[PDB]
Amino acid sequence: TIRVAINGYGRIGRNILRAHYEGGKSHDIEIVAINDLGDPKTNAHLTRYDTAHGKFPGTVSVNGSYMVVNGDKIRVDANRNPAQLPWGALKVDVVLECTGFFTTKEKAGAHIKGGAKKVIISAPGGADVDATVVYGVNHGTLKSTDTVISNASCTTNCLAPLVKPLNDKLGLQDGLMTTVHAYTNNQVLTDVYHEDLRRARSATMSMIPTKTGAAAAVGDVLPELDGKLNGYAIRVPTINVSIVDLSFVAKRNTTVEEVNGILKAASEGELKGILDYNTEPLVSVDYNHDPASSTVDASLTKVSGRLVKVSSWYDNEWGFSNRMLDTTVALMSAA
Amino acid sequence: TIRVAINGYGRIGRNILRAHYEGGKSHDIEIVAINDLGDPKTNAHLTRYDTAHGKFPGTVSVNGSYMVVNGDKIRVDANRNPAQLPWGALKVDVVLECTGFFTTKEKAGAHIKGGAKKVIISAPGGADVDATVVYGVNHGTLKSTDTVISNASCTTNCLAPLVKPLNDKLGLQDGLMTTVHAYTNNQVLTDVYHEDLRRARSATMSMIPTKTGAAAAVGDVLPELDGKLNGYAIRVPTINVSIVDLSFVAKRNTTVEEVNGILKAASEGELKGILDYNTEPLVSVDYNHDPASSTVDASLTKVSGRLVKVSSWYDNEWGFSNRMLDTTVALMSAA
Amino acid sequence: TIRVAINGYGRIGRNILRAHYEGGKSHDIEIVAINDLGDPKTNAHLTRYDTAHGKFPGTVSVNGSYMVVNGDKIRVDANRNPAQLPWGALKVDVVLECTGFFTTKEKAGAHIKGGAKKVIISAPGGADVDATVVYGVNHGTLKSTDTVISNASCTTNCLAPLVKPLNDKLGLQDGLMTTVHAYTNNQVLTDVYHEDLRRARSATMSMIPTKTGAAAAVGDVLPELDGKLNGYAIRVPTINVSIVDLSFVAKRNTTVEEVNGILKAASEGELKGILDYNTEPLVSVDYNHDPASSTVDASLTKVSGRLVKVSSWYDNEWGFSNRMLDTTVALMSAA
Amino acid sequence: TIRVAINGYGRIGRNILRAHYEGGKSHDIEIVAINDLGDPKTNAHLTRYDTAHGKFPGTVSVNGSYMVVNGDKIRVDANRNPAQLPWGALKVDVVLECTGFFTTKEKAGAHIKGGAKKVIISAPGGADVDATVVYGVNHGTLKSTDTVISNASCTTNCLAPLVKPLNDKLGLQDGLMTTVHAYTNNQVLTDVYHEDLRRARSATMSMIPTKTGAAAAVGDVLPELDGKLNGYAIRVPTINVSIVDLSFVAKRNTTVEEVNGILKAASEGELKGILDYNTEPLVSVDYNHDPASSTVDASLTKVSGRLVKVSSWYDNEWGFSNRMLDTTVALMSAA
Ligand SMILES: [K+]
Ligand SMILES: [K+]
Ligand SMILES: [K+]
Ligand SMILES: [K+]
Repeated sequence: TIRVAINGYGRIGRNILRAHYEGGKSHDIEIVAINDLGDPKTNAHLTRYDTAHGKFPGTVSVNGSYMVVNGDKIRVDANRNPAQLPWGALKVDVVLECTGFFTTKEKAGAHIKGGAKKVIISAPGGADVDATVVYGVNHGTLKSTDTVISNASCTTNCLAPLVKPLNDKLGLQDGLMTTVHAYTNNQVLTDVYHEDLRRARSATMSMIPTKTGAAAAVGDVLPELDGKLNGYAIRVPTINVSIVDLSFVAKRNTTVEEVNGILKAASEGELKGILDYNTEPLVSVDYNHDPASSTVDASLTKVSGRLVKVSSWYDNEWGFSNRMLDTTVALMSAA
Repeated sequence: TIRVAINGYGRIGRNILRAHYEGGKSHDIEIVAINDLGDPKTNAHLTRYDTAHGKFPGTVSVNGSYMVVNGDKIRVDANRNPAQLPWGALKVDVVLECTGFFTTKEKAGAHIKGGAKKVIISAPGGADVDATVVYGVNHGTLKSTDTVISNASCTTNCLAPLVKPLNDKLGLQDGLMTTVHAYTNNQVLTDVYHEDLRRARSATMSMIPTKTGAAAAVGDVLPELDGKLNGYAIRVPTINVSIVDLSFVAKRNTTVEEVNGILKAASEGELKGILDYNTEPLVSVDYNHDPASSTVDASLTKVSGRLVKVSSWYDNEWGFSNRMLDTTVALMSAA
Repeated sequence: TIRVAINGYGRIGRNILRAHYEGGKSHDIEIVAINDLGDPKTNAHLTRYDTAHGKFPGTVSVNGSYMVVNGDKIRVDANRNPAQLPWGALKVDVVLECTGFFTTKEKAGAHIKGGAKKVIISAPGGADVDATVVYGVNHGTLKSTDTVISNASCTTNCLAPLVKPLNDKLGLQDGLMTTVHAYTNNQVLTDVYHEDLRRARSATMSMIPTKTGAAAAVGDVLPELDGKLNGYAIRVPTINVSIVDLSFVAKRNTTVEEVNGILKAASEGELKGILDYNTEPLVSVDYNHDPASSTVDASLTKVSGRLVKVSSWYDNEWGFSNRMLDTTVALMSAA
Repeated sequence: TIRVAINGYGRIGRNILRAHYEGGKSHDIEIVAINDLGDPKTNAHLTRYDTAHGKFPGTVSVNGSYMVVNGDKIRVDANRNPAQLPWGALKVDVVLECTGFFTTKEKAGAHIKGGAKKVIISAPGGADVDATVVYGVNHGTLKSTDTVISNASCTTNCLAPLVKPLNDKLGLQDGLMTTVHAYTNNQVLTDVYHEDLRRARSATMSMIPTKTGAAAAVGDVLPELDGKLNGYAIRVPTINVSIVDLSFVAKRNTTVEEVNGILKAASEGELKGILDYNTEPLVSVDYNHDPASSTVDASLTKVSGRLVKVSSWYDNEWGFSNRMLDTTVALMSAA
């Protein structure tokens, strides 16, 4: 069994915990501790009830210094400095680092002082991390000696599984992405100070362009495409679920039928359970609580010369939460 | 002075009337009559007050068989058959056909039997129309012999002013558009029967892919690009304002600086007052009630090899409304 | 077993069918036929997928002249005239009349000429109906001779279970209700002609006062309160779930503790399964897909002298849907 | 001239500045300084453009240590501790305290150490404040010796002008209020930690009950009604504009016509420019940017016995912003 602790019990941390229990604990992982500065009773209530993901089907109680989930006792801690946390005493294998304040190997190193063996950052990492992984695409690069890695971003986890089979079988010369994306808690209800002058504007009333590193990051996970992809995001008024719209130049002449056929074979083979393929006339809400990293909408595929457009749906919370569990097992199983 | 009547006083007709009066009657036009089947007191109320476009800054009174706007008496009629309308007796030069029921020349010709000289359809027309016009791009195609024309669509009026200068000064091999678009009254509040199984789903809770012919229609306006463009729409939860996202393959090597430079020059020259150019960090609500057909957002332009992305904002109601007035003048001035 | 047909397969009809199957067919009822003018493949699609109520957990197939739900074959018809429908040949006991076009006994009686035994209208009925029922409150008024009845409205089914115990155990002199209510498809996305000048305005951007007869209608269900209640609705930007806010004058001195105690006792006794009682800090989305007619929010109760405020949550679609099944059984069991 | 400084240039502070300039500087006030910790260029941009209130009609520049509005140079400061601000050197008469961190006379006293003469808190104050004022209702209580006062809340400023003429002419025994209220930046986009377990829930998807002190606070401004009013708020998915729904027991028998007549005479007399009276079929958006404290919607008035319901619209940002200017003049003019 792999012993995990969660640092930061915000949305990402809660959704990782719910994905573990709702899926019947199918990974050989036990969550043994959570560190968060909030009231444990408040954090238990937000585990039981959610707007986007509905009611948790199991049981949650607070009992002394523990939160008890489906009978499992999870130790609740509250310290700002990971060097002071009892990770060694609790025999923690992997800390899932979910606060956003420890995104370099230098900073995530504090968990190592606390006594944990390894760390997975739930976000893009600095240049000093040991690896950046999209599960299903490059988790094979991991080594038993890696100690701090990044699980990339929600958007990179949708785009990379799309790009890999297309580059392998057809060839991608250049590509430009737009992600039409749900709002997040980094945004605002009504206009107020923000570091990003566009995100300072009401998220509920507008389409809001914003930067994304996801297209450039595909170069970290597929080095053969470094520098060949770029793009941006448009934040729109929905609570959850997003879509990648990828336009690319193919290395040879092709058709809608060939492009869709490549993606379909990949969803049934090397990328089964990560990349899905759909032909039904669905809308974004139908993908809420869908655990896939990427689902191709086959009806939207277009080809004009060597210019191709493909589109893929993703639950930007739930896909990524499930992959954090997969990457945990891969990291601890690496030779 | 050109005497104008409006057939159909829904959102399109009311917005044309409001654009005429709010802009200070800048066009040498008088609106002399409106035909509509609804209660004139309800239609006056919806002229005074709107959610998207706010309160009309002038005055509106009902007085017998007239609606009086800023002192001008406008005759109100109610007849389903255009051949029976008194266009001849009221000396109507141009009918703006806004009902959606008369979109071919064979059907719209009924207005001419009623006594009008010319008809402009506020939508894409049938294969039998005399012309399809995007004002600023191809209004010079118009002839004094033309009697029934189309003003194209809101999306075609955003896209064609972008592609004209880019094709002229650089060259377009192939292109694919996504328009991220505000919902309209063809959609639904909560799921219910619809001819389109995606538009049958709540407009307020999802991103909803749907077809549009606007990219292909650029071929009617710019014959040199016929067959080289295609695209689709994604409907999202906003009440008004949309964005065109165009990905295209250039005919030679280029840069972000050159692409933006071509667009800025066109905005200051031949397309002044139709294509605008913006470098500020704005969001969709800032373009509400902006009368431009197309505003390039210069900060969003990307280039990867010969693959280029350009993005342009449009008020999908107000830009089109103002162009209907411009096209009226062009039709009556044509040699 | 009671054989049931549904006339009108809009949101009301689909939600009745879904309540029957999702609850495990708890009522001794079989749905044998549906009459509707729309394409059966579209109606099957909208059964499988909904925005407000999510994905149907079972299976739906179209197969000739049948829609097959969890293996049960349901005959699909399409005829505007109920007298021409084969209710006699299919041995239909009760027709649930859900089109909105047959709300008097004189009109709904056409189903009986078609061969059905009984009709229940899914809305307030005309002055000629045999009864108006809020299940749990007055279903004991029903007689074996009754043939066409009304199930009242969604709002009346929330209000009447509150006022019955309060009048019985304390006494109500006078009362005034505001229901703060989710939008419906009678409203609009952006302003356009409507018979009601307030509902002509965008539902997504405003609070919109509108009339309702639901408070006065309590007099049909509880004759002792006839003339003592009135009220109105405020429509707000949510897709589903509403709240009744009732202010009333008690017939004697009282306290918050006594008022809440009366309601809690009723929820555990005579109104069990119809009126619920909640003390948790929840919000409207938590009551989506809750089948209760009325849930008292105990934390909100206020008393100032003899003036009392009580507030109650209701899923305006799902509570009513489940009550239609309860009322079907009561009608066929009446002595 | 009264010399004013603004402490906190959030929404309340910006809207006070805009109300001064947009109204043509009709009060004899000059804004001489702003203290805020943000980038002055960002704060200037948010003065030029707003989602709810649209574009500022004037000019705004940043020039060294000043923000220049319509030609007026306003000194920009940035210090957390008001004791260290140069209010004395700048000869400040009144600080408009808009941060939410100085809501007691004890804390607001730091501005007095800085050298300012007086302070008005833009919010409910602690028990130690010299006065709590609703302009038009009780500004007559102010004395030349008062140094720290409260302008009450947005909701108290709507409710008090409603209650005063009704209590004066008819008599109010007891009253209970519900305010159906726009969301604010204290709330969240998607569920996240909050001190209030209901405000921790997405503001865009739900009706959210929450506490309000506004009804009890009417007792501070009209001591004859202390203890006779109570109520709560329901936050709903709109960006701005709210409504007070007041239910009360009148001291004698009355009618709809009498109640409306009392309110109409008050809007034309003692409360002119503070309480307005409307008979048109309007919705919340039509009241955006309306400077009144309270506008009675006469069509909504109901009477059942001695039980009365009256409803009043308020722009919860703009009404209050304009009253802050009125209260400033009253405070400095007091004998
Ligand atoms: K934020
Ligand atoms: K529709
Ligand atoms: K409608
Ligand atoms: K907040």
